[PDB]
Amino acid sequence: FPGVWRKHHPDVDPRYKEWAHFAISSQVENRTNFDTLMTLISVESQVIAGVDYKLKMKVAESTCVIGVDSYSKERCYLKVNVPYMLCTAVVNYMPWEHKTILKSYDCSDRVYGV
Repeated sequence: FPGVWRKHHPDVDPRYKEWAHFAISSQVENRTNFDTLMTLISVESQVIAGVDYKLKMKVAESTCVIGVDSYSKERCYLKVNVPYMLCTAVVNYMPWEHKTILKSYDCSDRVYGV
């Protein structure tokens, strides 16, 4: 505000899920395993310098161990019956450099879906 977010269908662009995996996998603090994307719930965008994408997601623990496994969406699938958290990530994309940066990442408690 005065910015406006515009809603997008989460299947419009495969990049939205790539951006989700980028955001989730970048936040490694105090974890033994990477988190991964459970469900991309919604996507909103806003133009400033580049495009800001606000990604609301279910996030939960993957099978990939930090410092043993590199992160990839293909390798780092979900563990079974672990709780999820609701997370909102804001990623900025600069088309003119094909560059992606994480602006913010805010998560609920990791207590759901169990």
